[PDB]
Amino acid sequence: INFDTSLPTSHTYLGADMEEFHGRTLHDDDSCQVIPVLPQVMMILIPGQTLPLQLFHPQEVSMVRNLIQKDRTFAVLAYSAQFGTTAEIYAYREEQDFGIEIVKVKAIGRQRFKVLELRTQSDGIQQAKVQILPECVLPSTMSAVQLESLNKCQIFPSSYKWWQKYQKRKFHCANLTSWPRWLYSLYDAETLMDRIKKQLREWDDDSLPSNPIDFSYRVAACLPIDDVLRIQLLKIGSAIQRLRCELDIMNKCTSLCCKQCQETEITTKNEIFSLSLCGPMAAYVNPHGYVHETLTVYKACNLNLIGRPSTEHSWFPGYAWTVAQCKICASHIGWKFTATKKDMSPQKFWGLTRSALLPTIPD
Amino acid sequence: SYNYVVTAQKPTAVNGCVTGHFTSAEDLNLLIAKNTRLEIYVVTAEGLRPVKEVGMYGKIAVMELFRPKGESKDLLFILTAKYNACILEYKQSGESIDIITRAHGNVQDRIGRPSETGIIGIIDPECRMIGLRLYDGLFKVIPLDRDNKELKAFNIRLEELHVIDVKFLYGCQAPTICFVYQDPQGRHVKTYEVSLREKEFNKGPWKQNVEAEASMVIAVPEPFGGAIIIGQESITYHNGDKYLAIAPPIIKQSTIVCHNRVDPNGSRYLLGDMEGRLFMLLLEKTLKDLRVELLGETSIAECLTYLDNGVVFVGSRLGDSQLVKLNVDSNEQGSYVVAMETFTNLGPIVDMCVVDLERQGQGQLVTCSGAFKEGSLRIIRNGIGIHEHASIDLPGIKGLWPLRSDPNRETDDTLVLSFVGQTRVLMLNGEEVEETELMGFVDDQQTFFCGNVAHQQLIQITSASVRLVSQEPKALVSEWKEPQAKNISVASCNSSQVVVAVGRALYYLQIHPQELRQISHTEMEHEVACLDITPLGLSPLCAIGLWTDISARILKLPSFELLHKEMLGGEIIPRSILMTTFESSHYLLCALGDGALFYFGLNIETGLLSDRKKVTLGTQPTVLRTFRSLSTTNVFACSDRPTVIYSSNHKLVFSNVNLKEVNYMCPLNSDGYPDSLALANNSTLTIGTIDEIQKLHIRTVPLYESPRKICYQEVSQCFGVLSSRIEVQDTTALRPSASTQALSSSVSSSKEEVEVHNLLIIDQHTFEVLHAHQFLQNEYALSLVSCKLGKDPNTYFIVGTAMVYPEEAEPKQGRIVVFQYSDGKLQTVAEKEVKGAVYSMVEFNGKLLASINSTVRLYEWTTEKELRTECNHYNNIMALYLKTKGDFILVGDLMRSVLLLAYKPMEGNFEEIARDFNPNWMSAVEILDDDNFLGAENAFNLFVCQKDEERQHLQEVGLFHLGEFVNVFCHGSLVMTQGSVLFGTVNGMIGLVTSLSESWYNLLLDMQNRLNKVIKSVGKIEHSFWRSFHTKTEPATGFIDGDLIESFLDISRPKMQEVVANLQYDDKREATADDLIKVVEELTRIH
Ligand SMILES: O=C1CC[C@H](N2Cc3c(OCc4ccc(CN5CCOCC5)cc4)cccc3C2=O)C(=O)N1
Ligand SMILES: [Zn+2]
Repeated sequence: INFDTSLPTSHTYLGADMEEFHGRTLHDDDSCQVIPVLPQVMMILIPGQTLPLQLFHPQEVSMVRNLIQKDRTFAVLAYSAQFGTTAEIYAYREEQDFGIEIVKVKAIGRQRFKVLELRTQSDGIQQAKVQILPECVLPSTMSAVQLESLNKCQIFPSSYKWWQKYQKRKFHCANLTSWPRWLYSLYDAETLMDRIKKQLREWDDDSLPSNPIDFSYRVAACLPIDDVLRIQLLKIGSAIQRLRCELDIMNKCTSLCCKQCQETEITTKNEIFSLSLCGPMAAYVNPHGYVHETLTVYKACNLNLIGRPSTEHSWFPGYAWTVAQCKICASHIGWKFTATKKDMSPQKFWGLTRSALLPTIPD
Repeated sequence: SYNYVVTAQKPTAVNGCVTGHFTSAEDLNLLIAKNTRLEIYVVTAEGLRPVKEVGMYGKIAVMELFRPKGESKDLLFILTAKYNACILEYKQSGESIDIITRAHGNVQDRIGRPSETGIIGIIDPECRMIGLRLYDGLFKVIPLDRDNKELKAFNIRLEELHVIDVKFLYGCQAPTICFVYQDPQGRHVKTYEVSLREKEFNKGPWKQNVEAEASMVIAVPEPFGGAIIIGQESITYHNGDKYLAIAPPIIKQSTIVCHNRVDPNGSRYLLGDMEGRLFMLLLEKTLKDLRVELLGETSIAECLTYLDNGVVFVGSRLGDSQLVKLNVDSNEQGSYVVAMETFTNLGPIVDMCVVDLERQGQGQLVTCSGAFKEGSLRIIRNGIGIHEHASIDLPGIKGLWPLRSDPNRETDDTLVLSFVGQTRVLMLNGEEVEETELMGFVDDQQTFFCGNVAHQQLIQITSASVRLVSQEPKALVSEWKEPQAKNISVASCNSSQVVVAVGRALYYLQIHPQELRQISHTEMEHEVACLDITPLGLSPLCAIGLWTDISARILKLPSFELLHKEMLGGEIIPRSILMTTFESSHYLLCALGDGALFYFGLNIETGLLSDRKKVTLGTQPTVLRTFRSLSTTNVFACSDRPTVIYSSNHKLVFSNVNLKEVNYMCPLNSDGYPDSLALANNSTLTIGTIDEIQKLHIRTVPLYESPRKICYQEVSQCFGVLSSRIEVQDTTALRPSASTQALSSSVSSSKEEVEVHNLLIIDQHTFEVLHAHQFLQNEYALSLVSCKLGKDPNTYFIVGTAMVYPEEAEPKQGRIVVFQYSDGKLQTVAEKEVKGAVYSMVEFNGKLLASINSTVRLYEWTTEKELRTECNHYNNIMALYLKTKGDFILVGDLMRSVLLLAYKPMEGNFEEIARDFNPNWMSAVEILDDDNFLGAENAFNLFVCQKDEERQHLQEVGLFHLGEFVNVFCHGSLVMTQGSVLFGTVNGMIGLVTSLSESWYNLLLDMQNRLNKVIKSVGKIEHSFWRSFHTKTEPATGFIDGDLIESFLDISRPKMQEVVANLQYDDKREATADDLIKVVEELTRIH
């Protein structure tokens, strides 16, 4: 591999001269907010997830332009709605080329919410009154039970033998409770994050968020799962339960299929790999403003390639895209990507669109 | 749901121990912290004199003594876990002791991340201020200006976000703090100075990359000054330009965790290992070097305190506390440690079970207690105890009588014992008992009564006759025989008045000098069974019980004419009858051969027996007997289940006596055994003192390894106990343990430190380890049950297990092993390999329910004697907890997610009924009933989910801050409100939960509030704050603090009257003090 893994996350295909905004707006826990709603966008946005957009209808063009002046956040509803996630605009681009109006933004999801009201304005744009959900944080399993003479030894110096000494040191006071160190380790953020980091290391070498919340929302976005589980993960407020649930998904779910036919194996977990710094999957907008969450894999099967390779609007610069569909039912599964220069590696790969996929556990 | 929580047994684990001059300046005190309790002793030569013990509405987290400028004696600073700060003073006002609160306030910050090294609290040696490291990036300071009664205080930002330990130093121009910290470079020590004047840190005297794993800090006193810093491998002194360092071989073994200063000088320190090593560290001199001696082995010390005279208090959390004696590096032997005294520490209670051990209808709790050598079973029994001073093997005793052989000594010197057709006399001189003759008393006849009588005489009443003997120059001075030489069948005598009875007839004699004169005669409608004639000089009546009409009766002074005549019912006869006086009233008691005891109020003038009540006390026949217990009379009911009978506010009480059967007893007041009892049974005479009130009594069984689960198999007359010893790799033991010291022994035939699991089999009566079965290499025993399955009559110990490898995070494999204990050994009756860890198991309607990772699985027991699956239930949680009631099943994970599954016999599988997911750490759960579920959850809380279409959500009906960490709940009760659930705890506190009717809940809730107005609270901490469910912080609900309620009885008579002022009460009307007294005393008798 020698492709610039940060080229994808900057979304150059939108144009690379966008006015940037120092991303920071965080509403108080359990507060209420009136935030506009992007029409025409159906996705379950995860905190931390970068969301690119292209907007045409002059009501959309207006209220974005307005948002640039005033707070920059908007609501991205998760549909049948009750729950959603805020998205802050961090880059703006006006464009009146070829005669016609376009606005291009790059938002980033920030905070989860509960919907309260949804008065849709006479301009045509919904305005959602919104309850900001708090992000449940619990202390260590040992914090309550801990011996006070053994408080002094809780911080350590920063290698599988290291994790045993960590487990022995951290959970020594498990002997006061009715369970072992190895059980308490299974609910330990740090142990759980490291275990997830090993499936992440084989997709591939980096630095990721220290925080259990942030980490958990980051890995949530890597998972090619259906819209209904995505919501199960989102509703889970505790980061520890989120990390365990993510470990489960990652171990159990191993094939991926055409959501429509229900029985045509497109690819496997073995093939998943990362060309984005974000991870193996990420949201990209197409020319018409349809967002696609596209999981990059090395090999795919039972896809037919129609049309001819094109570099036009390609989300991965250097690569050209060819449309791929399900051999059986014709469903647009994604795109085969192919190198334009003969020295690039990898030479080819498939980018498969999340909505068209369906993760399965075998037998 | 309406629950009542009460303490059965206060926490026993020590978590702080300080010395100083608290009670007087001239007294040396030892103060001890046991979570919410504060014990205060005075050190003596003889040992530790207890003085004042108090509770707090708080978990003691800091405890330091200090003496601010111009105070006669030391004041105590305490800070709780909820950030309740107080300054306390000891106040003796006359003959009463009180802990008054000089200052108090809550030192919490709204925004704050609590530090990873916990609360740290420190006072400078001038007593200008108190430092509190509560949160990262902050240092709270409370100045000790005497006007600061509200403990108003400022913060100072620290740069260093990861502080390990911290002290205040000695010998400085200004108050100066020294501390180890950690940044991404390494671990260093720094100092600042502290200006109250500026509310800011100035940079201070010195600094230093110290050892990777440095943890402790010690302020050296003023002869030198400076700071000692302990780690894993090193011990480092530090000062301005002076610096020493050592790394002796002797401590690189286990980490040092507690220290204490031996002399004000600072010459010597005591160091505390994590495994029991106790070291001295000597500062050799000026400051040349540091020597470190290894003194000996103690209980695993949480804290240490040198007391003077070479005595040391060892506070422990994992085993018993201790006083130990040190010796100087003596000419003949190296400095060594000796255990002087032991104090019980039940916790950690890791598991327990309730057993009716004595067969008496009286539960006994047996706990898995302690860790790592301090491991133990503890047998906790409720009752009145007997302090035994002498024992004598003499079988077949039928009666006891004390007697004064010398008429001008004020004290018993004789015990008389009757046997079948035979009388014996034991004389007493101090503690020397010798059988002897008593001239005038016959010895070839069975005595029915003897003792002192009026006009300087002794009387003996045999089956043959009524002999009467002179105190002086003993000889027979009188004898009374039955007209046709028939045997006296029943006897009863007092000061001046005999009433024998022959068959159906009964005569009535009186005692006058050198003559016993016959006064009455009479007949009786059936054969006579028992008599009493107790004065309440001479008694004007006589009680009887008879053989066929099965009836208790009163009679006249000489006539013998019926005065009340109550029928008692059934086919069994009376065995004893007793006219007695409790409180200031009069009663008649009467006992049946089947164990039943009936009592009646008595009228001495008329004879009217009133208000019959019944109670059943141990199915063998029951002899009743009067004794004195602190300027008042009780009754001792000798039976299967011996029992004392007192009267608390004009309603009688039946405190059971903590002994295997007593057949006869008498009081004994000798010079060597003053204010004592003589108890006899079938084989033994015992002499002892007796405790006034009931208490909990603790038998200890050391295992010298960690016990982990326990259950009782009644048929085998023994206990299953999962245990766990530590070996080190060769793999060899560190000490002999229960599992390596068993009679019989075994190891499972197959499919640096290491843990080795066993199933012990321990005798019910003797607690000998009979057998120790060792599980596989890498096998971790998790669950244990003792049950019968299917059509099989045999009873099995069943164990769930998991296979733990350090490579493997979630265990992929485990076993369900069925065992039979039949010979002295243990037979593996069946394995069952399973693709996961068996966290729990439970006997389920004659089948075996068992959690395996996320799966709940039901197994049936075949006639082929194998486990066969019926059904399964995959969950989205890990089934750590499993409890059932009938066909209902309760599942829980560690994160307070709970499910409610039901078995459906018609459908073959399990169905979900209800669920609740609410992220918090859960340590134990229990089924209160079909609808209600008790649980224990993070920051020492209890909580109750209730059951009651889209009503498969569980309503949260209960919340309460207990202040203890519950490991185990278990249904049972230690006495002979609805329901009883006992729980064991990490500090060895034991609690009981019961349920109330709404009416009672509402009353008692009102009364809590009335109580909280009236009762002084130590740190001036509000009871509501204390019991608030805390992590969120919400008021407690659906839980009555029974400890609070019970405290009503300890308040003064007017404070009661205040508490009940205009309180509506049912029967409503304006209630009295005595109305609530008898309610609260009804509530004490559930535990
Ligand atoms: O890596 C990838 C994988 C393929 C993916 N693409 C290309 C694409 C198209 O490609 C034709 C095309 C490309 C560009 C335009 C230009 N605009 C500007 C705005 O006004 C309308 C005209 C129009 C049509 C046409 C339709 C859909 C897609 C689509 O999903 C993608 O975007 N980047
Ligand atoms: Zn298809």
